[PDB]
Amino acid sequence: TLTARLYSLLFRRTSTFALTIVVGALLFERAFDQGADAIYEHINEGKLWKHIKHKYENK
Amino acid sequence: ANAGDFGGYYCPCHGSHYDASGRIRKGPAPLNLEVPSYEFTSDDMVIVG
Amino acid sequence: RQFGHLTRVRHLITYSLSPFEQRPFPHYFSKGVPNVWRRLRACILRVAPPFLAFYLLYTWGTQEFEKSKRKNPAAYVN
Amino acid sequence: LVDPLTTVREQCEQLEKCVKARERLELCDERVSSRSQTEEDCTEELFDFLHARDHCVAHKLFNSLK
Amino acid sequence: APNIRKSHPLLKMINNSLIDLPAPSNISAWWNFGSLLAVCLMTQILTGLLLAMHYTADTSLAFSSVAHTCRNVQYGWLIRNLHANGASFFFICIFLHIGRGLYYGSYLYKETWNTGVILLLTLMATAFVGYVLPWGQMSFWGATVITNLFSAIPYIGHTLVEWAWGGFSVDNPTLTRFFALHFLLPFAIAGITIIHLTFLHESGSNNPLGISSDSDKIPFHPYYSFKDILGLTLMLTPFLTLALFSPNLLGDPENFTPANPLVTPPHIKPEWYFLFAYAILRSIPNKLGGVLALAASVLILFLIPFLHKSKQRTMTFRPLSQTLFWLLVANLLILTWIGSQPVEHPFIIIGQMASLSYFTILLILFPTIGTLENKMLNY
Amino acid sequence: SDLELHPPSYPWSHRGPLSSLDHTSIRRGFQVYKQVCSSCHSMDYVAYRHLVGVCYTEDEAKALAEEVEVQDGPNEDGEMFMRPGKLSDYFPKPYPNPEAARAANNGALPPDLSYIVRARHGGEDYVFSLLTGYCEPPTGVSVREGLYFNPYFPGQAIGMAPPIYNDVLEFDDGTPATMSQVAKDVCTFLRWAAEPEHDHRKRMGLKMLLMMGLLVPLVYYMKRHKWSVLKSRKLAYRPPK
Amino acid sequence: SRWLEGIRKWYYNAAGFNKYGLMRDDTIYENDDVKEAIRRLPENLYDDRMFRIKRALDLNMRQQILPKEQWTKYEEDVPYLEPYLKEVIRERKEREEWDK
Ligand code: HEM
Ligand code: HEM
Ligand code: HEM
Ligand SMILES: CCCCC[C@H]1C(=O)O[C@@H](C)[C@H](NC(=O)c2cccc(NC=O)c2O)C(=O)O[C@H](C)[C@@H]1OC(=O)CC(C)C
Ligand SMILES: C/C=C(C)/C=C/C=C/[C@H](C)[C@H](C)[C@H](C)[C@H](C)CCc1oc2c(O)c(OC)cc(OC)c2c(=O)c1C
Ligand code: FES
Repeated sequence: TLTARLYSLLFRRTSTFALTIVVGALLFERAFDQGADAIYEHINEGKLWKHIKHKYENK
Repeated sequence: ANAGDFGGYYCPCHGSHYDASGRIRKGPAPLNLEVPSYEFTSDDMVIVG
Repeated sequence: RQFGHLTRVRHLITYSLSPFEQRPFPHYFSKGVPNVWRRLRACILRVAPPFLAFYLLYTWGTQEFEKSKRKNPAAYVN
Repeated sequence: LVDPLTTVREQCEQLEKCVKARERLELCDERVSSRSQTEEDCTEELFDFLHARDHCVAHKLFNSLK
Repeated sequence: APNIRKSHPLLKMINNSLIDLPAPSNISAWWNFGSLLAVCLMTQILTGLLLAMHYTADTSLAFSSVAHTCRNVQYGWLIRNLHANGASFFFICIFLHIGRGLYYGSYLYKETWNTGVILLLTLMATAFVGYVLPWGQMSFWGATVITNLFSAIPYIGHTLVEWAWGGFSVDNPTLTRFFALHFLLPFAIAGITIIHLTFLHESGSNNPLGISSDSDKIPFHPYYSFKDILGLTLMLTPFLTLALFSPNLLGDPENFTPANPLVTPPHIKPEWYFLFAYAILRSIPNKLGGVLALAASVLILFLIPFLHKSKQRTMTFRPLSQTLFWLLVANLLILTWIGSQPVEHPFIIIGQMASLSYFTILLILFPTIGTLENKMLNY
Repeated sequence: SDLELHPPSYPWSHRGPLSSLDHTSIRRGFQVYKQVCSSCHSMDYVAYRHLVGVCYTEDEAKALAEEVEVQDGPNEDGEMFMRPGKLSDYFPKPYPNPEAARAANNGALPPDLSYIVRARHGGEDYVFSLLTGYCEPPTGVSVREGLYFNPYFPGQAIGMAPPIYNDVLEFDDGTPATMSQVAKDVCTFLRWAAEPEHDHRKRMGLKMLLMMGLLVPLVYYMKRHKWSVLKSRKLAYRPPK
Repeated sequence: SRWLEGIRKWYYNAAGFNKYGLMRDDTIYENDDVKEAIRRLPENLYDDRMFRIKRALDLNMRQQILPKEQWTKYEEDVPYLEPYLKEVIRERKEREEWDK
């Protein structure tokens, strides 16, 4: 039951808690960025150098 | 120069209007513009200082 | 000033619950939002007036200025 | 080659406001160039036009531009 | 002491100003302003210290340097943006902080208040410099008036200025010697701020009702610490939003044109967080008067404590002075507009007018509506 | 008469707090600067270096900078000498100094367009308008010898002759090089030029906004979570009688 | 023409400090005089006042107020301290004058 499983295992021991903040942050980062980057770029299709980089690298 | 309500000068800082003689006519400015030491050396010559 | 030397307080029973045994969320739509309005409507008639007054003095001021700029079709009918 | 600007200024120069302005101007123009001694200038009137013209010039111009 | 959080000379201070500090239970956001003001002091000192890592105080290099600091230094642009804006978030919070304090008579904690003024003054002072630094058209011409502004003081004036800034005209020296002041000053603000809080702690924090709070008072930590961290992010979002979306939104663009000692820009609009007093200054046609007005325009805060008559502290139960108050806050927002406005009849008068209500509302109205309300209570 | 005309707003491709710059457009914007403005308008704060990865290619910009010779350091015999413009050089100055330029432009000083877009209220909107927008002075109004009427410019008399008409160049990408069109491209450039960070800066802004969104509530709960102890609370006065 | 009586009533409900449910005197800023005044208060009224203040604070701290019922009515407001406070003041003014 997630929340309960979580608390007991992750949030109870101040030792553990922290440990998940870290390993979590690593995950949040990696994911937040890719997501953000995508959201962004997509809202600017064909305007970015990544997008015209090709008229000297095709598309 | 060439702006103001006295056909001389206007200072965009606090609204002091000057006449073509350089005198202060309206605004908060306190004394009239500075008149340097000068003279004319001929028909077309003018030396300041 | 620290704690334990603040005031001679007698006979005040206070009951409060652990945050985990109660809900922080709170009771919006019941007591929540209501009081919010209870206040917008309480001071609106004490705050807004002057701001409103400014506004006018702002608009008036601006329009008039923007007007004193336009020519009097009759500053030269001749 | 034709400049989408000039074409779009053609349409725009026709919008009610432009006309009600372009007219206001035309008069002033020939109202000042008709006299010898007058301080009047048809700048104001000119703007009002422009102001209005270009305004839609903008609402559409960038559509035809790459 | 098994405590430690109280048995350690240093460590105590903390667990005595952030934990264990007795603070009134009932406290509105208007109490965050200050903890924020700090974060500004920081954001300013941190960013600026870092921006100074690239500045080059010297006419011929001064302007460009900054540009370089932006275009060339990684995130150097972000640093700048943040800095110039912290300036504002800084003045905003300060302007609000003063508000709050004014309308809860926190100005009754006198010293904590008087020091406060100093801070303002200094924050105004330090912000004056620094803006000179980038040496833009504004930077220059601001330097020239503000400084020259001490022209008014007779005898010691003309001289004090031709010293204030370098030699006899705002030139390189004045610049280097300003950078120095700027680099230095903030650290003074920091110090005084310490002195400010010291005086405060002597007298607990106020509280919105203006009546003893010993009856309640909660441990600063558990509560207010969070509350600050929150307010941190709240009035952090705007400031950041600006800095990442429309940085120069508040920044006059005219200053993007390197200084020219020969031409002051037609349309010299001082920085927004300065306009009010600015207006006051020009609407009192007389060098001296102009300045004087200004002088007191800000140097009046020192008198508010003496212009307090209400038998009650705050004015939450003083609906009368209460609106008089907003009449003031707005009378200020006005002076401001009238400041960002050229000098013509539509304005000007409006100007000197508000620039009259200002004083009166303070010097006279308040204390009058003050005693009056007491009598409407048999006091 | 302090009478002026305020420039209409154009929906630029990069106006949106979340919309980057059309890098393609800047590329052209660059060319129009290089081929027509970079002969009067200095632009000291940029350099081919930048173009790389933003609208040009390394090799592209390099050969692009070769296109100009620059005066460089002392000999062994110590004497300025010219040499092929490297990648790190800054865009060429057209005049050795201002008063030199002023003597080349009918007594006027073509301002450097590094920060032009943000040095004049209106930015692109202004600039664009200014370019695409000259015309005969209305009546009663007379521009003097050497100047050119342009309503949008204060004084309405500019020292810059309409520097842009149809075809003045030929965007190698196959773009109708119409005035309106080119003039657009110049402005989008002038922007990036004025603040290369643009995109990077907005993207950032994006994330910054998603953190506020996420963080503030979190701490709000936390703030409430913690205060509930008080919000909840209840008093009562029980003396003995 | 217009009763000061009629007026006070106004201001009273206008100040609305009774919405929190505390008497006028429960508000007067605590200056040297008042302190001495309140320090002369009979323990009855003291604890009364206290609670009223703590309740007031507790409310205020919750942003919410007291049911329309519990507000205190103007005529029923008890100037519990005015009397002491006054002696105080004159006591002082008596001393201040004597020290001259
Ligand atoms: C190239 C596309 C180009 C642009 C763009 C352009 C713009 C521009 C601006 C925005 C200004 C004026 C802003 C202001 O209010 O002062 C400006 C000014 C001048 N320019 Fe220009 N200009 C472009 C190209 C050229 C070219 C090729 C020349 C030289 C033939 C030229 C010259 C000038 C001059 C002179 C001015 C002076 C304005 C004045 O002081 O009256 N520009 N330009
Ligand atoms: C007390 C807070 C501070 C205030 C009020 C402040 C304000 C300013 C302002 C407004 C400017 C002009 C910015 C602009 O051009 O828009 C400035 C510039 C600068 N400040 Fe500060 N500053 C402060 C602290 C600092 C600190 C602590 C340092 C370093 C000691 C610093 C170093 C600089 C630098 C490098 C500049 C020049 C570059 C630039 O103009 O951005 N500032 N500061
Ligand atoms: C230098 C920046 C300043 C900082 C960082 C600062 C900090 C503080 C802080 C945090 C408090 C605690 C309570 C609160 O947040 O309101 C405080 C209180 C106060 N400050 Fe400041 N302050 C600053 C400037 C000023 C200024 C310019 C004034 C001057 C009018 C001022 C007046 C006060 C007052 C009156 C109080 C005490 C009453 C109360 O807290 O209710 N402060 N200040
Ligand atoms: C090593 C770190 C020691 C901590 C120093 C730091 C310390 O006083 O931190 C808090 C208490 C201080 N504000 C408050 O206490 C505070 C008081 C009443 C209410 C609220 N909240 C509103 O709801 C508060 O937030 C806040 O204004 O910062 C100051 C001022 C100081 O820091 C400043 O010198 C730093 C400057 C000098 C750089
Ligand atoms: C090194 C520090 C020295 C010499 C001391 C200087 C003192 C600084 C004081 C507190 C500061 C200016 C205050 C905000 C004063 C009261 C407000 C007045 C003020 O007036 C201005 C003004 O009249 C201007 O006219 C064209 C232009 C300006 O900027 C371009 C300003 C301006 O920026 C400020 C702000
Ligand atoms: S600087 Fe001239 S009006 Fe003040």
